[PDB]
Amino acid sequence: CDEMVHADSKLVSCRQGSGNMKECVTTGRALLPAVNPGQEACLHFTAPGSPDSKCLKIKVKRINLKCKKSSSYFVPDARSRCTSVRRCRWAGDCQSGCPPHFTSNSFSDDWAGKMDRAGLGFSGCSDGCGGAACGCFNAAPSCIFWRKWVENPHGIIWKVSPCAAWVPSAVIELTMPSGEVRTFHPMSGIPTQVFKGVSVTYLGSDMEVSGLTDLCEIEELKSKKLALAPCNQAGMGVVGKVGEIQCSSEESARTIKKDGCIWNADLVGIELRVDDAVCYSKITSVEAVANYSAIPDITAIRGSFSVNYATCTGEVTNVSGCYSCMTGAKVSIKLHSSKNSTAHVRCKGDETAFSVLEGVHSYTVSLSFDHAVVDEQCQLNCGGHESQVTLKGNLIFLDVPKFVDGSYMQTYHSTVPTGANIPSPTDWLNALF
Amino acid sequence: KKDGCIWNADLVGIELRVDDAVCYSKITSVEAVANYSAIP
Amino acid sequence: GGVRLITLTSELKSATVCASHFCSSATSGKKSTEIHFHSGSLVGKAAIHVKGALVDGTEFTFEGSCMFPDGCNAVDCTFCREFLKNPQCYPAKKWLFIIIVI
Repeated sequence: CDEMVHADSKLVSCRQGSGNMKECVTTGRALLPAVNPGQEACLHFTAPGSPDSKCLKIKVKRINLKCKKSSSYFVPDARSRCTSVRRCRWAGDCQSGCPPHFTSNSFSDDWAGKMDRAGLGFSGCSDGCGGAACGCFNAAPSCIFWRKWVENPHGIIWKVSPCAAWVPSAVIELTMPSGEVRTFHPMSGIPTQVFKGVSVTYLGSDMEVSGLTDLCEIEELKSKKLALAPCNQAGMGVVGKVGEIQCSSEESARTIKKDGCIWNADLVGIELRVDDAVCYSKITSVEAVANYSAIPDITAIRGSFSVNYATCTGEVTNVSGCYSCMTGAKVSIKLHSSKNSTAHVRCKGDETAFSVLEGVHSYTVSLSFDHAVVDEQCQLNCGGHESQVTLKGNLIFLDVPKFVDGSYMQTYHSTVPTGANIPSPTDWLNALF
Repeated sequence: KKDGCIWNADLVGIELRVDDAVCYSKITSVEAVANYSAIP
Repeated sequence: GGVRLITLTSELKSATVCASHFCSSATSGKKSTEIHFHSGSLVGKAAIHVKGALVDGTEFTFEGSCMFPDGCNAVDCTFCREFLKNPQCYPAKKWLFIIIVI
């Protein structure tokens, strides 16, 4: 990590619970820049106590465009069905005048209490046939009542959530100084917060902005494929929008029992019949109803931490080569020591800080930098006054060492220089005259 | 402790979890939130 | 890799699943144009990248989970640079050959 800034050694709350291991607590906030993606950032810490030091690391993976979820919606597969109860006059004592009031949640005519496959289907009086041909022994119109079902035969449902905007985000991974590792969905444009471990982090700089149409996600629970819907949405449902049956219950997704799955009147269309009624659907599908497409300074806040409290070598070895490249060039370092401890900065490098955390045995480490000539003084890692030197020439966007064709071309580059100054001088003063 | 220190609703942002809830802050800091200067 | 957008690595699958899930990216800031394709068969993947590095080992599996390939590259290509070309030991016995027979 070429990018890292140490902690602040003035916020100190340490209690000496154990003599060997000092116990310390610190809080506050962090202000660090953000990298061009594809590396792992670090964060070093200090203490007024001399020996111990600790570090925290942050990984970055991707740059991508996603947005927040305002609210989630579910939509089953509505299908029209209906039943009609055929009642003759004077049987059941039919209301000669149909009462405008209806007990639509009971249906006292037919089984006042029963669970139904219906999203509260409405009922209406209808004028049926009358007479002996109708079999009602009376010329009075028949007495037919009716019910609507909104049902899903086989369950495929979608979680639906609108943003109507887009803000860039990234991928962030956490390394606890204790040793724990955590990642999440970071939303690095809007100040989203994550509350895990002990600390909290939030956005990076909004370098780039763009304009895009107000859209959403859509994807099957059985995962046919992701897609994109106009998805006009609200708590309620307007006519002709992307979701006409709004629900927030996956538990009541397949079957509809809870009233949370909401609807609107007379989406299912009725055709009257002499003996019954015929129900059709004015509802629309999930696809192509309005679809226009399918598939195409990171900083942190510090809470009350739990951060607590050697013999070494030079352990140096060879170098790799690159300069002026945004990644760098690695160097290998093969250490054995006596404590499971860390390393810290040097003088002469003038590039960045060390971020090395090792244990008690011969191990090796690799870290990437870039330079012209290799200088390396004053690495204070284990508390002892150790310094190491390596002399090497680093790779740059440099001449060709293989062909040396430039040495041939540049040698021939000099041509007719003095000749242009000799012949033109024969007509310099004369032309001026 | 005193209610004299006043606030506004839902400055601290909540994320729901299956067993618990996760709280983050939409609040801002003391510096650079809109600052355009320090000491002349 | 580097400034240019396209590389060539041969990726192979012993896979029969209906569809490959989300794979991941390479190092050096790679957002590919494809990390999923049909995966029920034995088909190779000629992946393009932006890396232009040497080690050529990075984490990239729907489920491969950080396999390590290997790479080795030369140093010769078109050179568009900024700083001075070269400082060498021409002064001792090679600067005398600078002025030649024109």
